[PDB]
Formats: sequence, C-alpha cells, structure tokens
Amino acid sequence: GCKGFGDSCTPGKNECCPNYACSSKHKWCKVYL
Repeated sequence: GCKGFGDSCTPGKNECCPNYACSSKHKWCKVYL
C-alpha cells in the first residue's frame, strides 16, 4: 500500500499516504505538522 513515517518516498511522486509530507533532502516521509 502507501508508506508511513521515516519511509523512503519520492517528492512529487506521492509515494507516502495522503497524511505525510515527503522531504526533498534525503527523500524520507514525515508528518506535515
């Protein structure tokens, strides 16, 4: 399914679920708070 937190997601490709913000520094998933 989708990713969660601290997962390797690509920014612009929406690899993580619709509840996190993919970072562009090391391509990791994290909360948007």
